[PDB]
Amino acid sequence: NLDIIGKRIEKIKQEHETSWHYDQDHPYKTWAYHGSYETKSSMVNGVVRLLTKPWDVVPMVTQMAMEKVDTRTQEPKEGTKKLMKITAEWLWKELGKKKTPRMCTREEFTRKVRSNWKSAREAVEDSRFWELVDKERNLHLEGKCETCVYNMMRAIWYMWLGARFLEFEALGFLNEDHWFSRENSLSGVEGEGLHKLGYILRDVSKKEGGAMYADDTAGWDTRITLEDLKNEEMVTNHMEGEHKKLAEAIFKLTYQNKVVRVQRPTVMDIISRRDQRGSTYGLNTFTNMEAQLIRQMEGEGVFKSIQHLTVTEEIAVQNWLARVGRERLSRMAISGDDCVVKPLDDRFASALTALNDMGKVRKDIQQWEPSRGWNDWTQVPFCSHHFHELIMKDGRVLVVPCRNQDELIGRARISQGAGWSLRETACLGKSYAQMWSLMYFHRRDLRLAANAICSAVPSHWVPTSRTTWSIHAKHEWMTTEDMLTVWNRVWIQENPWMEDKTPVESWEEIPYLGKREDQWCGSLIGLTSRATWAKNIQTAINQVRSLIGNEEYTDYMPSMKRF
Ligand SMILES: COc1cccc(S(=O)(=O)NC(=O)c2cc(-c3ccc(C#CCO)s3)c(OC)cc2OC)c1
Ligand SMILES: [Zn+2]
Ligand SMILES: [Zn+2]
Repeated sequence: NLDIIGKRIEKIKQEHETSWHYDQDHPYKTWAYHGSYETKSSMVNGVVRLLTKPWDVVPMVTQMAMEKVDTRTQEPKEGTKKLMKITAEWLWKELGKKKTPRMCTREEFTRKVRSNWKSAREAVEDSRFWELVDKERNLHLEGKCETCVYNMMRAIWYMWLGARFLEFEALGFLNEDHWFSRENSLSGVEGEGLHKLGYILRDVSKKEGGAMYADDTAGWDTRITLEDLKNEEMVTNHMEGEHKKLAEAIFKLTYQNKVVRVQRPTVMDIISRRDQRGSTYGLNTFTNMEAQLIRQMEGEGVFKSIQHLTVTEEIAVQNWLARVGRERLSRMAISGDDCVVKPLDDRFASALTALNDMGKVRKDIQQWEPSRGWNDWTQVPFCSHHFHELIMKDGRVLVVPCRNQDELIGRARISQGAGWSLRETACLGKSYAQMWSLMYFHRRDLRLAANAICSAVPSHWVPTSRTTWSIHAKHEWMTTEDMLTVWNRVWIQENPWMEDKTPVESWEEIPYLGKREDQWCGSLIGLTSRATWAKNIQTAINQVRSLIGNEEYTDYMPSMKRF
């Protein structure tokens, strides 16, 4: 307890000696309280809103712009703990077969910050920051920590740049070298991209099995146990030398014994705990892959009880893993806490003992109620999307991503942060428009609104900011290259599920969902407000061009049949 975290608490105490006190009436019960000290934007994107007038009266769009971490998860039973250890050891070996753990560099970290002190850009350029990094790194090498403290604000657990670099240096390889790519992990989807997720679910559906299960865990990061953190730590067994010690330091000193600061009505509390995850992707994917294989084992009756595992059962588990483990991994699509599983049959639905005992209690369902599966891959939820099968005029088949259209419009109408110029606002509007042209072209209102935004924003202005922080986004729309060329590269040329590589010559060859399907997924097609908007779109485009000024514009509307 106090030995590993003491040095971090001491520094905070000395830094705030004047204010430092032990508040006897604090609201902590699961977190260890140490002391407290005294202490001290969802903006609308006007370009997008002006070009999406019918949605000004749609509440689901307009409303978008307008301490549940102090819980304890019971220690799993001895059998669950054996199941997790056997599975985690097996899974790290499968993952390491074709990959080599390595340290990530200052140059790679600098390359990241230079894309995505008052800024990380400022600190990374200053030699003194790297000297502070050196002092922290040398403490880690002898099993000590002084500055790796989380700053809470779901709750986002921030960290100082140097603590982030040390974490990235030791464990960045998991993401940088694609350990959870579908090729390497079989269940993983890291590096795939939203436009491949649909084809992966259709491939999973081709397997013989029961329904497709896609159970959400209620607050996954709070359900990460010490047992999970210890099982994830086993990746150090595949490392050597300096790398091995640095990674063991991140796990033991910053993950298994964290020091967190949080503002309370204004005091700053200094709390600690051995479990939970600060809200990485790779480690959540690993542990979810492990938890879902164990559920598959239970469904298949590999073991009878979680309370304890029989001498023979432990062998049966190891035999199951060597015999069918990889095939069972391939029945899954897992991205952190997001999962889709197509098990051997429907016994999985009621295989809930190990799942609940691991702490991965399902959301919006009673603890012992059997899961309700999906009978069609096109109905399955995955990473806030569902997927449609679209047949092109030429017979080729696209598998496209989709979500309720109000969510898409509501999000594009939001600008995050302060001090944006009209040019930066217009350029973020352009990033959303090009993202829609690439991913959601099949939605009538979005292809129209996207062409309107691209017609209203100066043609050579470069898309800015980001439309999403999703790890599934590859940002192909962040360019001034013609979007028909980008569409052909993404959907035809580089698409492995597309055998015929004939390019598309116009947007008119690119299909939409059926009109009724489009309305079902939130289209305003058929409404009077929408017909007026579509008919008078040049007027809305001109209003924005007039606000931006005397610039060079292109009319993208005639790429559509009606225009
Ligand atoms: C996570 O929680 C959030 C909460 C609020 C806001 C937001 S957000 O606006 O920042 N993002 C999303 O809502 C969102 C976006 C995507 C993608 C879009 C385009 C992609 C591609 C490609 C090809 O290169 S990927 C995605 O894809 C699965 C998943 C997403 O959400 C789960 C996120
Ligand atoms: Zn540290
Ligand atoms: Zn849809």
